[PDB]
Amino acid sequence: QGVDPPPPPGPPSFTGTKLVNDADHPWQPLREGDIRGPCPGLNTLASHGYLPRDGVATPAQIITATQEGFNFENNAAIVATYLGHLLNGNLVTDLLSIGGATPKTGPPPPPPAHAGGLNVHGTFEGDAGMTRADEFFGDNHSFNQTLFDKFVDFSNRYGGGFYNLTVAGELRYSRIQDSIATNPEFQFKNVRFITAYGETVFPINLFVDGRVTTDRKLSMEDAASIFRDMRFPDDFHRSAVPASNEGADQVLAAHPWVPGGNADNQVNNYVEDPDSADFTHLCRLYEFVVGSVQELYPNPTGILRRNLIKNLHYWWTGVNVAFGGCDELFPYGQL
Ligand SMILES: *[C@@H]1O[C@H](CO)[C@@H](O[C@@H]2O[C@H](CO)[C@@H](O[C@@H]3O[C@H](CO[C@H]4O[C@H](CO[C@H]5O[C@H](CO)[C@@H](O)[C@H](O)[C@@H]5O)[C@@H](O)[C@H](O[C@H]5O[C@H](CO)[C@@H](O)[C@H](O)[C@@H]5O)[C@@H]4O)[C@@H](O)[C@H](O[C@H]4O[C@H](CO)[C@@H](O)[C@H](O)[C@@H]4O)[C@@H]3O)[C@H](O)[C@H]2NC(C)=O)[C@H](O)[C@H]1NC(C)=O
Ligand SMILES: *[C@@H]1O[C@H](CO)[C@@H](O[C@@H]2O[C@H](CO)[C@@H](O[C@@H]3O[C@H](CO[C@H]4O[C@H](CO)[C@@H](O)[C@H](O)[C@@H]4O)[C@@H](O)[C@H](O[C@H]4O[C@H](CO)[C@@H](O)[C@H](O)[C@@H]4O)[C@@H]3O)[C@H](O)[C@H]2NC(C)=O)[C@H](O)[C@H]1NC(C)=O
Ligand code: HEM
Ligand SMILES: CC(=O)/C=C/[C@@H]1C(C)=CCCC1(C)C
Ligand SMILES: CC(=O)/C=C/[C@H]1C(C)=CCCC1(C)C
Ligand SMILES: [Mg+2]
Repeated sequence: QGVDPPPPPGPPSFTGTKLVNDADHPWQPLREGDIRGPCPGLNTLASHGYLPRDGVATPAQIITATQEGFNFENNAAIVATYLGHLLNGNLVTDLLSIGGATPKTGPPPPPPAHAGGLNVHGTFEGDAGMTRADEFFGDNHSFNQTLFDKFVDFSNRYGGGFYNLTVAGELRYSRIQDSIATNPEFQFKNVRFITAYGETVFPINLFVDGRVTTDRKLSMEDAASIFRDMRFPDDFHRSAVPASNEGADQVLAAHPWVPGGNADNQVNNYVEDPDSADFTHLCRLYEFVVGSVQELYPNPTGILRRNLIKNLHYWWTGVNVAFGGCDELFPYGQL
């Protein structure tokens, strides 16, 4: 009939570096029915047992896992997790697939809600990723070796053979250009415009060993291990401080860009969207998403309504800090 979803965990008691690739969290191969998706972070946590190995977890489990495994900062964890859950999880069972559809998330919600997992395209997951191809080309979740080869190429050209912040700036812009030129459904606005910059610095801030204090840069071996194999480097120690999107601003400034998309189902036809969220108008992202949730859940009642209200509030608690103050919306009133 359903779960009563608890408020998100706070920060971990211990916030320093530590061994995360340890005896209690061994890499193991996929079994039948195990789910993996477009996020190398969650994928690696699932394959080392920080998350359930089947790739289906509660919001609370995702938050604690991203903190324990990578020292992902608490508010950033709350923003990403409840965003993913509101749009893509099952609010009644309190379960989110880190990939595609699975019976493991329980009885489906009323359409047009889906609980289809992080693989679902168009409101959260979107285009111009580093190691995943645009959904237009048929597969938005699998590792793509051609794209990884470009990641290596750009690390060679701009980072001495390593991925660092200079590489991130160049690669991000170049991936946007690829999508403009080849993807007539290319969209780069709202949630995706914001997340696309953060994702490019997560490899630097979270995938580089926390014992590296200076000149933080990711080897291609470590990159392949995580992005392709869902495996922590040997002896991997997490970031020494909670972290998330530090430096994303510099990535944007290296190649200024404006939210938008290819119009009228044509390539090389990128038109700006002045209504989209951007980095000086973050609250629009909050409003946009609450709107999206209303489209998914036009008239909820009972436990679904109750759990929607709670999850929306949980998300707001993170958003309010991360976005620097947003007026809470109450599309379903109060409890
Ligand atoms: C990601 O990874 C990449 C790769 O590892 C990393 O890239 C490094 O980035 C830093 C800076 O961001 C680079 O270091 C800087 O290089 C600047 C450019 O250097 C060239 O030009 C220099 C300036 O020449 C002057 O003088 C000549 C006359 O000789 C004149 O014609 C010119 O007009 C000009 O006025 C020159 O000095 C330099 O040449 C020396 O060094 C090279 C080795 O690269 C050697 O071959 C030469 O023989 C010579 O010894 C070069 O050709 C440079 O301007 C800059 O200088 C500042 O720092 C010094 C040292 O601290 C200060 O004392 C000085 O006041 C300057 O302000 C500096 O050295 C570095 O080279 C990059 N490395 C590579 C491999 O590309 C990114 O940073 C990473 N990203 C992140 C975020 O970490
Ligand atoms: C892994 O991920 C890569 C990258 O996303 C995927 O490969 C891309 O595949 C698409 C579709 O097959 C390719 O797009 C097509 O490009 C053609 C020409 O592009 C040239 O220019 C680029 C540089 O900008 C070169 O890199 C490239 O080699 C080409 O020489 C166009 O002719 C195509 O457009 C036609 O069809 C569309 C669809 O309706 C129309 O809108 C157009 O008007 C037109 O008629 C098309 O866009 C793309 O170039 C590939 N990129 C790379 C880097 O290879 C892989 O599919 C994926 N791998 C696996 C195995 O899944
Ligand atoms: C906390 C909850 C998290 C959620 C819900 C989440 C969700 C997602 C989603 C949906 C994508 C795909 C983006 C797209 O195609 O548009 C993605 C990409 C990514 N995530 Fe996560 N993520 C989370 C945490 C993390 C953590 C902790 C890390 C790093 C340790 C991480 C690193 C990345 C990276 C690097 C990508 C880009 C992959 C690529 O472009 O090749 N994420 N994430
Ligand atoms: C929506 C999302 O996943 C991430 C948002 C970022 C956070 C958490 C803080 C500052 C910059 C951003 C607003 C892009
Ligand atoms: C913090 C920020 O700028 C954006 C972060 C997102 C990205 C990049 C992918 C997974 C996690 C988020 C959904 C928070
Ligand atoms: Mg993507």
